[PDB]
Amino acid sequence: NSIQIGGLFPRGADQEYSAFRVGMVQFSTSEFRLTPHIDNLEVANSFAVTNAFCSQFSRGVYAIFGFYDKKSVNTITSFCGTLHVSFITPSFPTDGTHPFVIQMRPDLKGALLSLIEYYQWDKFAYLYDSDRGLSTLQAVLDSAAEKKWQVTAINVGNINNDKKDETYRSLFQDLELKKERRVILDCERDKVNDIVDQVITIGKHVKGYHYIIANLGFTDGDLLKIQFGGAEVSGFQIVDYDDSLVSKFIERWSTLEEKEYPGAHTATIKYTSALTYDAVQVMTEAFRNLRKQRIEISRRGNAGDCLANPAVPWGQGVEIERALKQVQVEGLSGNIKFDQNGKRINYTINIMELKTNGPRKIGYWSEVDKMVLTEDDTSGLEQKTVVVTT
Amino acid sequence: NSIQIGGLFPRGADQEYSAFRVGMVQFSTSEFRLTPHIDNLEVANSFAVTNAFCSQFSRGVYAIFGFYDKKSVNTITSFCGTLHVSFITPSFPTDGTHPFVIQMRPDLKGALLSLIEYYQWDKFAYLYDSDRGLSTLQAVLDSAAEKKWQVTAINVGNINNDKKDET
Repeated sequence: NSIQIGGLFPRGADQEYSAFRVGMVQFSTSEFRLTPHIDNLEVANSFAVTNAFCSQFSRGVYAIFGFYDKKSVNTITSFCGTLHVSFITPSFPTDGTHPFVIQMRPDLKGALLSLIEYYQWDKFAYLYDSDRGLSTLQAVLDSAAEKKWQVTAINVGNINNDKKDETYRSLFQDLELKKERRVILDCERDKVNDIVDQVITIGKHVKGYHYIIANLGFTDGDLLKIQFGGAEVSGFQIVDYDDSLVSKFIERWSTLEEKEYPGAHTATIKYTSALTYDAVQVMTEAFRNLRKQRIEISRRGNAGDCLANPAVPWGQGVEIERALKQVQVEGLSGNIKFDQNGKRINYTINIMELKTNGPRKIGYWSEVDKMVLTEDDTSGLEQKTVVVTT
Repeated sequence: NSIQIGGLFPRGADQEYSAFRVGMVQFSTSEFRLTPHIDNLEVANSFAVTNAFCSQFSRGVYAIFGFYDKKSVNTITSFCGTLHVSFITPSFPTDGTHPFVIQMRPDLKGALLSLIEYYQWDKFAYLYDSDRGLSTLQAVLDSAAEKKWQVTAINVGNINNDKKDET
């Protein structure tokens, strides 16, 4: 049975869409083959979002995949929470527990506040992009009064792209008015690598400085350019390349055509592309279970206009939302378990540190099974020569 | 000439709507009398906003008055910035300089940061509601590193109304 699904994709993020098409190849079963309505449109303009939304709402699709802006999130949480259509995303999670919102990105503030407690920091700069919301900023400031932290938080998303060369030299000198050796960046991998090149411009990546990157794409940045710079860089990576299940994907991912699938032939991969491929695994296993539960949802465009006043939706999507939240499958991000609100649970975030040989895992964080350093390399039992400083 | 205008009003804010009707009495000229399309709807649900918006967009009104949530602001700035219809509000001002957005509330962070410099504070708590955006929080924190201020900022909008006595 051909299943019409949503196909929202921002323009230029086609590597994720390439990873979406791999999931359409990998997870196409003989029982059903999903029908994407692919719309390569802008994500910041909610007018552009809603017109692509209501057209796919006129299609009567059963699950919509896409990204969202912090502008377009209050559009999607309003419509999908009302029009009873489940939405799947790898974007940054919503604060409000909105129904019909499934989201592939695990929360990072629990690992992040645990990481500062590991490094035992007391005063540190916090550069953040405003574009992914300010919840992690709200996360660190509530612990800042609690753990007595003098956080120096400065937004960096306000800088226009035309003169983002002089402003950083003004910015880091203002950081050197207080001489911060402890910087937590929070940006997209473009705006990460922009500010990284600004650190290399001012040269303050020597030993003594410390840098924490606050996205899942620790491997997605330019690791080599400050691999040997001197400062200590520690971050979070969800895409554990050490796993054979991940490696056999990369054995298939890197051998793809780069011209047909842009961004595929590289051995690395964005975590957003990884969560896009994992989302197809969840969406297939859902309709593999709906075909087993035999809840027939055969809709034409009875949904139609989204301007129906009032629009009363077909309530079988509620159980579709439930059976999506009943999915517990493994993936590239480990185990994928959901709550009743669409947030991910029973996951594991791998703490990575940039070393001389490259990135390096020191341990892992999970939600209640919290940050455990992992070590072995000798398996203990040695003499342990006690370093006596004097 | 009867001029059709927008009539968005959140429910329970009818004292403002009462003050709107006083202006409809006070400022009705003999040249023209404005035609409100009054919609007493929820402001947090952008689906409820857009349906009242597109109905008044189906009216072809020339200027829309209302309030907005921090949820519904990215709806109005998207549509009115594209559909070329000017919007008038007393709500908290938008960060982005969006066209077709007229807003009656003057900015307060310039007076507020000047007030702290008057009282000459160095460390102070900052309790804030998240509902009007976080721009004033961004305003004080950019001056906090600048003027060496140890601001203790704690959101208070996260507390539910059922147990807002123990928290």
